[PDB]
Amino acid sequence: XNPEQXWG
Amino acid sequence: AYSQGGGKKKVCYYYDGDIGNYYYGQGHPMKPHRIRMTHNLLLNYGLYRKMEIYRPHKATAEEMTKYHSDEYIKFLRSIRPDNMSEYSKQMQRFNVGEDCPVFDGLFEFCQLSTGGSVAGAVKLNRQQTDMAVNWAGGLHHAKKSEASGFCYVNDIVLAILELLKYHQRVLYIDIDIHHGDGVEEAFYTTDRVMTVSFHKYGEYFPGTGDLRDIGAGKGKYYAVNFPMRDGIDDESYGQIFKPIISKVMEMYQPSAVVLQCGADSLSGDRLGCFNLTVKGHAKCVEVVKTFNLPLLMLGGGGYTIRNVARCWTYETAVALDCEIPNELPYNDYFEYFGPDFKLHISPSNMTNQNTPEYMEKIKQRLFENLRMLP
Ligand code: NA
Ligand code: NA
Ligand SMILES: [Zn+2]
Repeated sequence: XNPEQXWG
Repeated sequence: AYSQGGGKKKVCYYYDGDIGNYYYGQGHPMKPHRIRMTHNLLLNYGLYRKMEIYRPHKATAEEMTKYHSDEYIKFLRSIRPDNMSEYSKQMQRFNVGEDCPVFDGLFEFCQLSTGGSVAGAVKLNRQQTDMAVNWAGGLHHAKKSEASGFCYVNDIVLAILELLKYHQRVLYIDIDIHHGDGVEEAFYTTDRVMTVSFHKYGEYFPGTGDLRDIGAGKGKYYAVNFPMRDGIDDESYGQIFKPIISKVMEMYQPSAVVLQCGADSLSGDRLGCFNLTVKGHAKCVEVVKTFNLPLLMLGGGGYTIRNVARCWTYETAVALDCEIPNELPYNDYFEYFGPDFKLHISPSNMTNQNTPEYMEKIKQRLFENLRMLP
């Protein structure tokens, strides 16, 4: 859920 | 026998002064400091005079293993930044080390977040309060044997398991912008817990929550998902929240309610793409409040922390039926609330991609499934 990092 | 369901409700509020010191890491959007900002703000509003404030206990590994696996809880008990190298395999197995990092006091933070939710459930079970509030709770993404979406231990599932000792049917409502997958997954095959989640859906974490997901087995038609698009506002949200919850209350008739009040559905959230104001967000609390059922209010998402403090402060006042002025009182974090220093926020100019016909169409399909209840 974090757009700045990963796929979350 | 003269009761009519109204009146001011008894509110018990759970907060540990150590919760604000836990730190997810540099640049991580989840900031437990928002809970301390919330507490300090409502203290300066004087809301401590209208409710009972409790410090929750640190929930034990035995309490957490009522849902979570022994191995996963044992890992959370043991993992520390100074021994991460030796746990490189188990970190990937339990989805820890990226979105859900290892930080100092991780297990203690889980104990405090979970302790408030289970203590509030016990208080409600003992019929010693109308509402229990744990803004450190609401970590709805945690799975039985893995962390997810900044959540490690699912305080909601544990609190609902506590409520199920004395309540036949428990209703869970999730207004976090993300789908409450961890709660829905835990109770997907039982009709004793009905989960209702409103969330942005489509190229968005966690990728679940399709409206065609309605439960399985005895739990079929006891999972309700309202998928939404970017930029929903107060009017669109309010036009479908009350009618859907009203129909759920009529068909399901629960004896206890758990409301996850995730604040990342507010306008301007660092991770969210909704356009709700604090008043529009808080109207959900008022609607659930009216049905006069034992209610556990939890926190959750929220990553523009000044708006998170505004939202959970106002919704505590709503639970207390206390009108508080728009002018923010002075507090330990006054500078966070510039340049206006007001309690309420205004929406953005973003486009509401949820057309009124879309909202009515989704609502009508959910009413079909709600007709399938006995
Ligand atoms: Na949600
Ligand atoms: Na269910
Ligand atoms: Zn969220």
